[PDB]
Amino acid sequence: VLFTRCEKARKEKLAAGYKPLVDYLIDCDTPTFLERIEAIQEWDRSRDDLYVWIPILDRMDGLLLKVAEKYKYKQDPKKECEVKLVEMEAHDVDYCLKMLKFTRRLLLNTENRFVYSSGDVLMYLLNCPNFTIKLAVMRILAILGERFVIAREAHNIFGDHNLRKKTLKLALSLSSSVMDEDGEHFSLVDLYFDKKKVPQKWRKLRFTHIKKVTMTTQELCEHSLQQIFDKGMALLPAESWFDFSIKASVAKAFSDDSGENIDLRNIIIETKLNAIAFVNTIFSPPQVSSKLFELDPYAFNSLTDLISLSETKIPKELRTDALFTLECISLKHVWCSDIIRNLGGNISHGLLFQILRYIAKTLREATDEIDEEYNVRFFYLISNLADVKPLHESLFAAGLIPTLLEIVSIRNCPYKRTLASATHLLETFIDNSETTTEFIENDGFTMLITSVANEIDFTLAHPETWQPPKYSVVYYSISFRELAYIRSLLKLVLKLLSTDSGDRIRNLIDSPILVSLKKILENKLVFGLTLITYTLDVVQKVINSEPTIYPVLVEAGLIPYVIDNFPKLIGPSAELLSLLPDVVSAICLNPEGLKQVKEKGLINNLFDFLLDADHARILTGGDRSTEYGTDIDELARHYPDLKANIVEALCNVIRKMPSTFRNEREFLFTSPKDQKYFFHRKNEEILTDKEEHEPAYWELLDKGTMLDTFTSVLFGMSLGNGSFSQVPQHLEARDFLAIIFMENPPYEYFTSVAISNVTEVLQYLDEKYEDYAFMDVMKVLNDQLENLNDFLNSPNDRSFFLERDGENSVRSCHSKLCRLAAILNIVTNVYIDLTTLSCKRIMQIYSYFDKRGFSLIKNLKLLFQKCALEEMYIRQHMPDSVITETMPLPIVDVSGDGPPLQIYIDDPKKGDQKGKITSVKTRNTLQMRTILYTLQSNTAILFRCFLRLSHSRNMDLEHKDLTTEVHIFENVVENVIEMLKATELEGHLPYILVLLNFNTFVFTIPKASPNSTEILQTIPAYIFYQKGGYLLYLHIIRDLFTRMTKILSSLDNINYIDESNGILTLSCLINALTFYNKSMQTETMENVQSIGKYYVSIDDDYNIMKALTVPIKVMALAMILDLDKSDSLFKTQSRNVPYSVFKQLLSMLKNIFTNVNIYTKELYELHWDLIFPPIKKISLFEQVGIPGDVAANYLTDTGDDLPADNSIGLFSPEQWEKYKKLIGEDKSIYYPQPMQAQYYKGCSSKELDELRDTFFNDGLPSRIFTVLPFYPKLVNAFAKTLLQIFTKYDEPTEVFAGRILDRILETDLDDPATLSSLIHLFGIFLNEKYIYQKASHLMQRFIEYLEKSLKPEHVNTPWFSKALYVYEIILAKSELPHLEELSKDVLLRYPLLSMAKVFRIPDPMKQKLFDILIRVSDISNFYSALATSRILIFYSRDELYANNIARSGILSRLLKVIGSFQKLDKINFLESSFLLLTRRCFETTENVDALIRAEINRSFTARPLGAVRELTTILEEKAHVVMRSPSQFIDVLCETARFHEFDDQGALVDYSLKRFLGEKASSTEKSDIYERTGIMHLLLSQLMAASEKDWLSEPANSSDLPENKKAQLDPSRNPVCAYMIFLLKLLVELVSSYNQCKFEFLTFSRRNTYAERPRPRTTAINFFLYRLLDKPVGTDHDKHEAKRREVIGMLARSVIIGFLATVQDDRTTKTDVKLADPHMNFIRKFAIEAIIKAIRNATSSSKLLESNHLKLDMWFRIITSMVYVQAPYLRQLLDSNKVEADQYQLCKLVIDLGLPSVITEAMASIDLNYPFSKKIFNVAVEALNTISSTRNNFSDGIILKSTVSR
Repeated sequence: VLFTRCEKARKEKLAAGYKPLVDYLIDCDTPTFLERIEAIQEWDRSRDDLYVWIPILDRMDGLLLKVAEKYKYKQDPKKECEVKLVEMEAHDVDYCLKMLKFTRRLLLNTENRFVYSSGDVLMYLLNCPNFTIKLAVMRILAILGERFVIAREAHNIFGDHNLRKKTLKLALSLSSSVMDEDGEHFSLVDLYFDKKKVPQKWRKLRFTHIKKVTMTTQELCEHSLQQIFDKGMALLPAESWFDFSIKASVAKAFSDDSGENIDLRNIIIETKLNAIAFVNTIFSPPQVSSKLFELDPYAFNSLTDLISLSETKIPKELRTDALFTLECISLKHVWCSDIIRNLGGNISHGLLFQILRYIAKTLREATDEIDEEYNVRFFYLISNLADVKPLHESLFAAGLIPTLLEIVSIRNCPYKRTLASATHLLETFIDNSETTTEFIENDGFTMLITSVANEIDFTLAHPETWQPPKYSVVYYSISFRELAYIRSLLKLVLKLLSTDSGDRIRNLIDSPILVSLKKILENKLVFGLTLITYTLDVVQKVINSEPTIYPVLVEAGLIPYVIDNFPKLIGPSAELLSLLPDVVSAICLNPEGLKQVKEKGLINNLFDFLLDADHARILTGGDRSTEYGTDIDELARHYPDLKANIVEALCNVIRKMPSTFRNEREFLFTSPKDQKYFFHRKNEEILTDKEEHEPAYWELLDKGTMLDTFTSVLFGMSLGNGSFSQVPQHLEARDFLAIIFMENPPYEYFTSVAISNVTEVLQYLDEKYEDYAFMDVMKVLNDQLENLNDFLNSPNDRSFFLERDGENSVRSCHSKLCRLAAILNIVTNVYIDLTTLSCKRIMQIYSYFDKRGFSLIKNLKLLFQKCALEEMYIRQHMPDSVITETMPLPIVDVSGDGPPLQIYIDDPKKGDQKGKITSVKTRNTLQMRTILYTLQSNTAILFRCFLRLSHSRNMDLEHKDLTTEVHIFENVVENVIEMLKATELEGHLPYILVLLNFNTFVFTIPKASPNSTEILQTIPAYIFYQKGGYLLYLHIIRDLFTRMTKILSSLDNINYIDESNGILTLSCLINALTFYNKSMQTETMENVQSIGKYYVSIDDDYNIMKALTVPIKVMALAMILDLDKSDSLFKTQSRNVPYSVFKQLLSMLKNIFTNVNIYTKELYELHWDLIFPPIKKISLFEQVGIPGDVAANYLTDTGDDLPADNSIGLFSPEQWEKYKKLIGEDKSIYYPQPMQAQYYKGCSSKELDELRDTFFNDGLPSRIFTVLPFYPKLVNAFAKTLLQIFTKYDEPTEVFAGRILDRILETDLDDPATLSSLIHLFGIFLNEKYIYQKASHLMQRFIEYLEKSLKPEHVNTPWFSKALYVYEIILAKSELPHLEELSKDVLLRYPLLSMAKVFRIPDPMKQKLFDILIRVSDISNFYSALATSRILIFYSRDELYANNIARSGILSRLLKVIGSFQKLDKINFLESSFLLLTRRCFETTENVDALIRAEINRSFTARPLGAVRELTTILEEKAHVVMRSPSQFIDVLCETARFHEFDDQGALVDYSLKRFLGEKASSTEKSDIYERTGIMHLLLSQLMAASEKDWLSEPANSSDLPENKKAQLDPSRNPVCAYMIFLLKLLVELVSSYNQCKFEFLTFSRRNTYAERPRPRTTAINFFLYRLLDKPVGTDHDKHEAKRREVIGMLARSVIIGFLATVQDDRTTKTDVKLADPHMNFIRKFAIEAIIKAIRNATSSSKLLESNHLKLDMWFRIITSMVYVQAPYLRQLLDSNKVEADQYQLCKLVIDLGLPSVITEAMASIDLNYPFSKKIFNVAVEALNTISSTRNNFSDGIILKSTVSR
């Protein structure tokens, strides 16, 4: 719970209210408590919350907590012993029943019972044989569950089985209405009716569980409770005893037929009633009726008939016991209508109002026959039963109101309670205007005034009694119950006030109180209080009901006086203080009330409580407050003139508001162990406690508390202005901002909660006038700082605060310090930012620059310096046993101001670990210590924000910034860096390192937006250039890498903060790395322009950033050489640099080359006043005396120069005296003078190039290679600077690679799994190809070993997984599109030379390891397989190489590896490669070589323009066919495109291919038949096993939509089908491409068979014609498989249709092809007929007819695609020429068959009584249309790829 200070504070305030009372209980013994248990009953007055009694609640708990263990009743809802039911001791039962019933009454007399501080024995004591304990607990528990649902459903015991199921079964413990052998039922109407048949067989019980038991008759007469359960568990399983006990109690009641039988009957009845109430609370008719109303629905009318006070006979025990249960169930709508109709809800006579009028009379007599409890209970029940409005009118038709008004006349009776309940029910039912005119005309609108007068007089009839609440505050003095009944009266009257008000107000303009209402005006203690709140409610309603009567009743004299006493009665009433404008504001304009308001000047009277936290708490500190802060603006609309009052009527008080504050408690406290604020050692004692670091007092204090609601209303009103339109004009905020310092403004300003309502309101001036102080605020702010600059100016050594502990030092200033810091952070956050943009604040800021400039920053430097040095210092004095939990800064809410991650204790993952123990040193300080860094570094982020501005701000601004802003930055950079300028390395380490971290963080424009780089301000960079501390760092780094030696677990992959001196070593260092990297990156930074451009009187002309890039780099090169002088790690070992840091170097190494194109002409200077145009000359002109204008005349006349002369026109000789004094003999030095490349001369390549050569002269770029092995693996990416050094050469690394080739066997397995790595980089030397052209000898000088490497079982080379690729480099060269390196020895005027020397990979070499190639098969890795495949595909070159690679077994490896896959990820690349493979793997010479050769006059010809298709425009565009088979391609080219336009004379000038060919059976019936090798016979069987292994399953997918985003979208999800799709695609593709693949399937069978002309083993073909494609399934079990089958219906069509193709190549013309070969022509028809039978199979067995359906469904689609030679995935590979005889020799072919009309009988073969049989043939009709239509002329992810596409 968000127990914000206010909430819990109110909770304690409750204690003061009644803790003094409960002291009675808290301060008494248990026996005394025991005596009081039943001596309390219920309040004489209203209910109360039990929070303050939470202690007494737990007292009762303990009193009755262990008693569960007293008889073991402490039960586990996991141990099935049920804590054996043994009788609880009567007095101990009473000890419990006392508190139970006392707890029962407490609940029933308490309100807001959600505290739950007296539980813990919940399921436990109820486990007792006696119903006394068991039923008392059952009742109180039903009530508890009701309150719990009343809380919309505090223990979470719902997991219990024992009690939960006990109650669930008690819902039908035995039965609701029951039935007996006699016609009677034991009807519910038999509450106490022993006047019916009473079966005696129920002396026993029988309980199966199949474990059946008995308690036979008269056996359950001596065995009682304990013995019953003993023999039960003897007969029963110990776990289950519930129904045994239920029926045993039933029998024990039965055991006799005496009062015990009736008594125990009532007891079990009430148990069941509590169970039913709770069940309906938790269960619903879906469950309730599901349990009973299939058992005994004799409930509704029964209950309607059971009980009635008219039936004043029922022993009220069960009557009431049901009542509340009955009531609870009746609350439901389902049951409401039930008993409503049972009563006959339109009677006025039945029990509906029979009892109503009976009780009405009972009230008139008041003969103590009035059970106030029962009375009020049904009152409120019917209040609840007002639920059903239609039945509300039904009752309105049941003589509703007048039947009720019989009671309204019953007064002067003692039953104020039931009288109050009657008023409440009356208020409840009132909904109708027809009910109004009923009541009004019933004469009910006379008993109103009747009771009015009666009780108004009665008020003074009993001043003697007047016994208000005793133990609670009583504003009034009259007896409680009376004026509570009156509260009900007033509520009813008010709610009636609004409706039908005009006529009735006229009726009772003088109700018997109207003129005597003044009774109430002053009868505060006589007529009660907060009833006057309800009089105000009347007034407001009147102020809206009939304001016209206001002046009329102003004449009554009551209204005018109210204004007279109005100032006095203004007080703490939220309602009033919420409804005040509703009552007052509007009347300000009503003439009568207008004058009445104007008199006395009521505005000031309104506020009065202005300085009263009571009222602030009253108004909720919000909402109502804020709401009111918006509402009371209504009078402002009425009377803006009063605003001056509402302005000053308060400012008299507001302006005093700062003056209000009083001194308050301490904030710092010394340790009650040594009286010290801070721990002085790592091993220091803990001032242990479970307190909270922050003492919450201010907000709790009236000033904070009041100001809460204050700001609430402030933000309500000031919103849109108001008095604030004049308060700034009246009051000055800064003058008023003493509220910002207050008196003791504590540490807990972090509790600055009203800020929004504070700052947001303040923004209105930010909207109106920041300049309404702003710089003034900050000036007085500084003033304060200087005032605080007392122990701010403290020792620079360490924490004197630690030393001075036990003293008032900070205590004195403490609160002010945090006050100030946090308030300023807030000010900055809200206002001070680059977002302001307003020129006015810009100029005011400039005015500040003028008056002080920057000196504040010095105080800031000192403060920050002292800031955490202490904690840093104390940290060593600070118990890490305490830091580990305390960890001041590493605490919740610490998220901003770029935390320069600090030295934490545990993993930062866990962070805050408070709450266990506290310490005064921790407590008062942790609240502070955490704060400090937050207070700071938000300073620094803003400081950096003070840099760019106009560069990006550039709204209306001025020149002032020209000199000052530069002056400011100078007054900034060194000013704070001085803090660290001196700090050396260590001891300073912990503090200064982090300081440096954030320092590097700053100096960078806070620019990331698109995650970009902070833009690394140019200005401060140059202001540090003049500082040159870069070079200081270049010195330090010497220590730093050497500081490795002073340093573990790992190098690169360790994080978090426990302890790492190594981390300490480079912690700060890391930033300098990135800094320097981007330090060279002006491209990543802005681009300032040149000082030479700015200043013409200079030598160093240069763009600032561009020049400064270099000199840092020349010094960096010097440093590089220095470090390498020792070799550092440059050619050394120990892999010290972290892999991460090593990689980092590369960036830090890339920059090495990074260079500005133009030569850099040295770096010059910095000056704030020597700005262009020089202000210095004019400055000295008026320093001698010449005014600016006359002084300017010179520079504007000359510019960028200095006169240094006397007796000029503007510099007249009388200026000689004031110039000679100014003459310093250095006037020429009044301009910047060049800076230098420290330790060097040229801030340019002047030395960097020479030293680069020196590396090359010194061969360093190779010494690195020696140190690569440690972290070289991915550095390949950084082989590009390398590339530039090689462009310059100056050293050969091709020589290095050759030496490695020599060394490449010195690899000597090179740490297997590191062989391939370092050698991958080595081959990456090759990837630096250029020279790769040559070295063929060296290249061969290694390929010789490559041959010798052999590894015939490369499985022995897992590192060869991708040394596959490192070879693949040698592969790419291998043939280098072989072309036999032939010299064309022809007429050419172009080189076309051998750029790369390859020695064309002598063929004998290839076959050798190619034998190994096939002789290695399995090695490792999925992508190694990808490679291997792709290599062999690029290969399979000679096409006899391809032949041999066929039947290579490794094919089988591929098959039963991949197809055996269960779940793979990205085989897609292999799948593309394998499409191309199959194009190559089945590279049928004729069907590829002769294929192209037929396509040649169509490849080059390709239907030319009619024919140029220039060589490079065609030949280089023949790449597809070129690589189809470069060998067979050239062969096909051997006869191609003779080509013309050759320059006659043995000269060639042309490339437009045109004229002639290159110079211009083989197959057989089995050509594409015997090529079949029986692969399918088991290939497709294992393929199906891969596929038919439930290719329909839902994958283990979520996707955020497991089967709707990816099932009807991408059915491939199921991994099983993820490759079945591939199977289909590839198989159909290879079919289409080559005839044999089409023939490859015909003989498939589960077994294996091979016959002449492969005699069709019908298994294959028939199955294809059958389920093979259909794969029928029950239904759309999964959208994955469902959409799968859907797309398959889309696909199988195209699949088979393409199967019907011929070659899908050169002969695609098919212009007049009207036959196939002898073994193909019938293949066209072939197995079809089984489908004709399949069609006929459907025709028979109408369910078989229904079975086929989908086949038929497809059949129409199938037949349409067939005849029309069309499909969804068709013609994307085909030609319209293909369908020239295909369509013909299909349509006319079937015409030859004459088959179609036969299937028409298939329709004739059905009945028209199927839902889709009508629908089914519609598609057929087209198929029917297909019949002659075609021959009538006779007599997305879809992949479609052509052949050349392959």
